[PDB]
Amino acid sequence: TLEKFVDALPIPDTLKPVQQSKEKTYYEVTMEECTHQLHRDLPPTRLWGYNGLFPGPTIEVKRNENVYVKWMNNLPSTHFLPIDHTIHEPEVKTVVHLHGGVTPDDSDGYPEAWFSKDFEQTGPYFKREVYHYPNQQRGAILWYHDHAMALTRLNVYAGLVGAYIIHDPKEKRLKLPSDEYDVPLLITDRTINEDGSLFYPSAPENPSPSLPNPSIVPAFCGETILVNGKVWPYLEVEPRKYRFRVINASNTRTYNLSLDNGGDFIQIGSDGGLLPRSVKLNSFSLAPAERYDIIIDFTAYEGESIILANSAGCGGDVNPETDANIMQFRVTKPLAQKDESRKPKYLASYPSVQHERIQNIRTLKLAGTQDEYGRPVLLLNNKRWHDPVTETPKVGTTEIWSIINPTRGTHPIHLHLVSFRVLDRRPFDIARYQESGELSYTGPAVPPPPSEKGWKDTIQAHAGEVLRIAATFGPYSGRYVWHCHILEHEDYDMMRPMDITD
Ligand SMILES: [Cu+2]
Repeated sequence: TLEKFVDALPIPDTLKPVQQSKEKTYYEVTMEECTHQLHRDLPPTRLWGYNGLFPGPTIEVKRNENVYVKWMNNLPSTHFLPIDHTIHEPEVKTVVHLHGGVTPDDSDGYPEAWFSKDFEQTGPYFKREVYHYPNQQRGAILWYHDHAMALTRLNVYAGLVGAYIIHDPKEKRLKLPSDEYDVPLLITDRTINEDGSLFYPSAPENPSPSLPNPSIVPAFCGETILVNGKVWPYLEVEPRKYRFRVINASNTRTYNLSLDNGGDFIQIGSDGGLLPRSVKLNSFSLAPAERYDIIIDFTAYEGESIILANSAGCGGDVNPETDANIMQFRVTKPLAQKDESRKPKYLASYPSVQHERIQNIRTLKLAGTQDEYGRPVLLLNNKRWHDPVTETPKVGTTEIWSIINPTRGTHPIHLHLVSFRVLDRRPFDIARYQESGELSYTGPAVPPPPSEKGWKDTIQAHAGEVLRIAATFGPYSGRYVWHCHILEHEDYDMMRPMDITD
């Protein structure tokens, strides 16, 4: 296996606007096939990258900054990963979703608003080439990635992911670590062939001859872990406080992170922004598309090498020599200045200060069926993506969504547009629910832990539990989506339209 910790962690450069004035900032980002070396001992890997970079450039904006991004497809007309034509026109379709963005619907990256190279062909919901992000929302770590219908798992795996940070100047007074000391960590698992090329399965193992070829698989677990486009990298840090924006940009894999010197993380933020109170943690779970905004204090660890370790399995127990490792910090960089940063306990208002009336309660089941080839098709409420819309909240109203998961694993559920509150999780009798549809609880409700007392947009719905969240659907109306963020599930067919009506 590749030798761990021999390449430095790349820090993606911050994108510079093509045009900028007090009234508007305009960016251009072009999707290109490109080659980059992913590890010291591999030949360069062919990838698809935003501005030909993997990951894409980090975009940084202010709260309320009037931003435009023209996302362009300059990719080849043929894909390089295995396309399964039986699950759903040009072969290569792309569209960019700013994950976490409070965004007008035609700029949200709807799966059917895709475009081919140079916008030659566009999907039925395409309206515009240049996307608009008003950023009228809390400071937070967002990220952007491909969202095209039936191809998201392939386009994202090819390398189409990047970070986007909204800075709210009202938070500057908190003195959180900043600038060179505020570093995004985009984690992506991959399997790489000897010749350096990416490997993505063209079918399940044990391929019944009843399967199409290629065939979609229900989950992808990569053999190697990359951070910011390098396999098991190291980062040299100064012995002081750093802020890390940790993003899970993997197709399926969930991580459970810790530090091998027993140090703590101080969580300061979740998907939707700063938590009301900082939270000291020895470990945390991070499923696909979730973000943790954390401080690590290396002050007392000068000279040490500390591994950011992983204990979550993917298709099996973790292997101590490979996927149990994410990256290595080396506390060997001399201090450039006094550490004037802080790790305050009091960070922001509690979401619970809000007292919205509950307009509606929706009950949603995570289910599925089996196709003519014997494969599982995962479905939200047993509806297909193409079935008539059923999730139709009224603009400005607040709803409780009750997500029932009778399946064997966790599904990370993402709602577009909004961030929401976690109310509680409660275990139920699976067999009974499956036989009769009756929901019978086997224990009391459990309120969220501190890490989930703030705002979330992608939320783990564990097996054998009902998860309740509360969301206010606004400020925009229109057609969005909600879906599982295991990409292999999303593309077949665990995604539904969401109409916020006026
Ligand atoms: Cu799922």
